[PDB]
Amino acid sequence: NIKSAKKRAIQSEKARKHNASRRSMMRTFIKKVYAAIEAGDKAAAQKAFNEMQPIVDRQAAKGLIHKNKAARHKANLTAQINKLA
Amino acid sequence: ARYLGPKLKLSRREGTDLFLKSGVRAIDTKCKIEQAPGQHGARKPRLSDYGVQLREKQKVRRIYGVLERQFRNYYKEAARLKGNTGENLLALLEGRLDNVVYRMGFGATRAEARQLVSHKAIMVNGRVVNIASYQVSPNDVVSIREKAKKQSRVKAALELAEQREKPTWLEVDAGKMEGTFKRKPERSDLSADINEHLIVELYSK
Amino acid sequence: MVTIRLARHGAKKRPFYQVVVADSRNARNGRFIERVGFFNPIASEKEEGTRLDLDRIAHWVGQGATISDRVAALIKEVNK
RNA sequence: UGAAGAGUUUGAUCAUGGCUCAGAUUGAACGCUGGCGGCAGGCCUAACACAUGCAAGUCGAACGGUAACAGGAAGAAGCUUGCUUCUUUGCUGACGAGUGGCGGACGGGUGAGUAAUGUCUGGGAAACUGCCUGAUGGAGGGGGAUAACUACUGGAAACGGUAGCUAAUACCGCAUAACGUCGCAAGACCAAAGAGGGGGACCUUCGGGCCUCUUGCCAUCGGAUGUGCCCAGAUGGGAUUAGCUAGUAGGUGGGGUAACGGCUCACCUAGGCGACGAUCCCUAGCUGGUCUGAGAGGAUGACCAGCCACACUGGAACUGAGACACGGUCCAGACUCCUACGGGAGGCAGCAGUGGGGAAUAUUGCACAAUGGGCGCAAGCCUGAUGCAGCCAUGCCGCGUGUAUGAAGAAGGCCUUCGGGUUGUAAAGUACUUUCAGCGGGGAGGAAGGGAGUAAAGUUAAUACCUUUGCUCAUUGACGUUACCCGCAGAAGAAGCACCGGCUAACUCCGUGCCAGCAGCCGCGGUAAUACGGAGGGUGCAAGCGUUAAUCGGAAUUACUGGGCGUAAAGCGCACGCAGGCGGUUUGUUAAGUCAGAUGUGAAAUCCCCGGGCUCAACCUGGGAACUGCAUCUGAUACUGGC
Repeated sequence: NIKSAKKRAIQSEKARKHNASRRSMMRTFIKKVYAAIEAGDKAAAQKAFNEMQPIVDRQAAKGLIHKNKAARHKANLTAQINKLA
Repeated sequence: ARYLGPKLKLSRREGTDLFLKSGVRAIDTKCKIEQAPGQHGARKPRLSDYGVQLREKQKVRRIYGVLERQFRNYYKEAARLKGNTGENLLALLEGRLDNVVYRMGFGATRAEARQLVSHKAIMVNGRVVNIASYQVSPNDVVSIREKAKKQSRVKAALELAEQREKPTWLEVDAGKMEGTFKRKPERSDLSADINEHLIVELYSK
Repeated sequence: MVTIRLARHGAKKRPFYQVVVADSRNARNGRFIERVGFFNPIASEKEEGTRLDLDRIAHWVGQGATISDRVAALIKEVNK
C-alpha cells in the first residue's frame, strides 16, 4: 500500500469544489445565449455570445476545458447565431 | 542392447557367414556352419512370404548389429535426393564409425570396434570419441590412442585385417594406426553378398 | 520509447546475443524493428564474434532512439 | 512432377460390407523390473482453496526540512605545530520520514465469460496519441491550503480518524495576447516553473549585478509511434431449434466525446427480421501453428509465437493516452485467519510450499553478479523478471552391465522306439582388459564500463562539466566436482520385459481336463490343448518391456480430388410450376470473375538442401529454397455474369 489514490480518488474532491463551480457558472452564460437565438435582431445573441466567450475561454487556458471542449461549446453555436440579422 | 547367445548361433541359423566372433581363426573354424545347424533350417523352411521379409531384414541388420530404430532412420536418410534405398543405405552402415574402426582393423568384429569407441580408445579428427553410432565423411581421420594400442584384442584385429579384402572407400596405415576416409561406397565396388531385393520395399506393401 | 538493446537468444544456457532496435513495449528478445549487429560469445575462437552497423545506429540515435551504454562501449570492438 | 494392405459370413464358390490390425500422436498412467548420463518440460482436471514469506520501484539538478555521517565556516583544546580532537552552524556533499513528478494499464498469470467488435486478414473518415522528436512566440508579480511534527480518540492492534502549525515546478487570482478560437471575414479571449552549472570588467568575508550553458515550464502546429471508431472477408452444435426485436425500423434540435453512433435528454412516426434457416439454449476463447496423410480432408492451439477476456464473487468512481485497474480507492457478500471476545484483518487465476480434485505433473533453494524494463540530465538502486542450484526412467536421445581361449561336447536338467540331440564356447578353468559408477588431478569464459588525471572551437567566453580518445589509478560473480579434459586400484555396483496354432514368426514335453484363466477375431480347453499353467528351450525388444483412453492414416467406409441410384446402399407413387440453378448461334459493350503485369503481403520460427556451434543427432543458430496462398492498381475479353 501507501499509494496515490489519496491525491487521486480522494483529493479529486478538492477539484470537484472548484471545477463544478466553474462549469455551472459557465453553463448559465451558455444558456443565456442558447435561448437568445429565437430573435428578434441578431444583436441580442451577438451581445450574449460576447458575454459568454470571455468566461468560457477563462476556463480554457488551464484545467476544465483547456484541450478541446471550449471551442466545441462555440463551433455550432456560431452556426446558430449567423442564421440571424 | 546386446546379443547374449553364442555369436555363431546367428551364422549357424543362417547357413551363411555374418563376420561375428572373429579373431585369429579368421574364418570357418569353429564356426560349424551347416555342421551344427541346430534345431531348425536343415530342412530349411518354406513358411510365409513374411519370412523374407523378416529373416532377410534381420540378416541385413545383424551383419551391422543395427537396432530397428536406427535402421528405420537410415531408411529415411537413404530415401534422400533420389539416391535409392537399395543403394544409398549401404553408405549409412558402411560409413558408420563402428564399421570404419572395424574396416581399419582396430577391432576384429563390428562389436569389438564399437567397444573400442565406448572405451574411449579411438579419436576422430584429433578429438576423442565415445559415440560409435556416427557417420564418417571424406577427409575425416580416425586413429587409436596410445593408451590403448597394446591391448591384445587390437593386436589380433590388425592380424585379421591382413586376412581381409582391403576397402576402396578408406585408407589405413599399420605403423601409425591411423586411417582416413576417401570416398563413399558403391554397390558394384563393395562387390559382396548383401541384400537389394528387400531393401527396395521396406515399411510398405 | 525505442532502444538499441541486446536480445539474448539461444534459450537456456547457450546465448547468441544479437543487437536490435526495439520498443519498450511487448517482447524482451524477439519482435524487433531492425537488427544492427551481433555479439556472439562462442565465435569459433575467431575475432568474427562481434558486428555493429555504426551508420544505421547513428541515424537511429540521431532521430531520437536511446542507445545503451553497454552497446556504446562495444562500438570500440569493431574499430571504432 | 510425389502413396502399406490382410483376416472373416457358408456344405463351400464370386461380389459387397461391419469389424480387427499395420505406423504415428504422447501435453501419460499402470507395474513389474530398475546400472548411469545429455536435452527439454513441469495441472489440458474447480475462476475450488491456504498458513507463512515474497513478487514495484525511485529522484534532494522540483521542495519545505535536518535526526544521523563527514567536510567548509566560526570558535575551543592537544601541543602531536599540522594535523588529530570537541562544540556550534544546513554553507556543501548528502539524507530518515513527508510534499511533488515518473512508473506500477508493464513484465506475468489464468481461461471463468464469449459461437462473439472477442479472434485472423485487408481497407476507410469524423479522430485522437503520455512516451520519442521538431519549429515559432511567451518566460513579470500575489495568495488560500496541507503532510512532516503535534493535540486527542476507537482502540487489542497493523493504525487512520478527529483537529492545529508551515513550504513548492502541488493548488487559485493578477500581468502579457497569435502560429491559435469560429469563419470568407472584422474581432473578442487566456497560461507558464523555472532549476542546476559556468564566468569577464569593478569590488567583497564573492554578498554577481549580468551574460552564457544544459535541461525543464506555457501556448500553437508538424514529424513519429500507437490507439478509439467505421467498412469488407474467414470463425461450433441443434431445423422434431420457428419464431426474433423494440434505441427496434426511418427522421429532428441540443448536451456528452479526441470522435461515428438513439453515446445522452427531449420530439416525430410505425415499423424492422426470418425457412434462401432469423433467433435462442448447450458446449467452447481465438490465432501463428502442431499432429496425421500422397494430398484433399481430419484433428488441434499446453510448451515456442500473437490478440481478447479476467483479478476472492458481484457492484461503483477516480487517475489517464489507455482500466470498473492481480500487489490501488469505495462498498456488498463468502470463506479463511486473528481476538484483549469490545470486533478486526485477509485475495495463491504473479512466485514458492500446500489443502482438495484427478489415472496424473519439480524445491516454502541461491542471487542482483549478467540482461530486459522502471526512477533520477547520473554514479547508484528495484525485480519470485531474469541468471544459477536442486528434482524425474515424464518424454526425447545416448552409453554401460568385459573380451579372448576353452569338448562328440562334462556333472545335472530337458527331448529321445535310448542311435543320439539340446541348454552350450556357454561353464569349469586358463590368459588379458576397463567404459559409466566411485575417488582424485588440471581448468576456460561469463566482466564491460562509470569516478578522475590528460585534452580539442566538438561546444563555449576556442584553459570545467558536456563531447571524445590513448595510457595510468580506481575496480564489479549468486553459480564451482562451472564448461571442457585427464588419471586411479579394481570386473569392481549393473537385466530385465513380452511373445511362441491361422492371420503374424518362435514349441517340444508335461499339468489341468469344457475346469482355471487369455483377446484383435474365430475362440483355447473333456485325458497326446502350439493359444491357459509348468519344465526345458525358442523369438523380439532392452533400462526397459508389455498394456490402453484420447487424434489421423488405412477409410473411395460421405467421393472436393474420388463413388453410387434396375436388382447389393439409394429415383423417395405420378403430373404442372415461381424464386433458385441451367441455356444454342453472332456483332457490339461492361470488365465483376478469370489470367496477365506491377506494387505490397505470406513475420519470428518451420518443412526441404547446405553450413556454424554444444557428447552423435536433436537443439540453438547461419544462408538458400519454399510458404503452389492473399490485398490493390492497370491491361486483355476467349468464356461465365451483365446491358
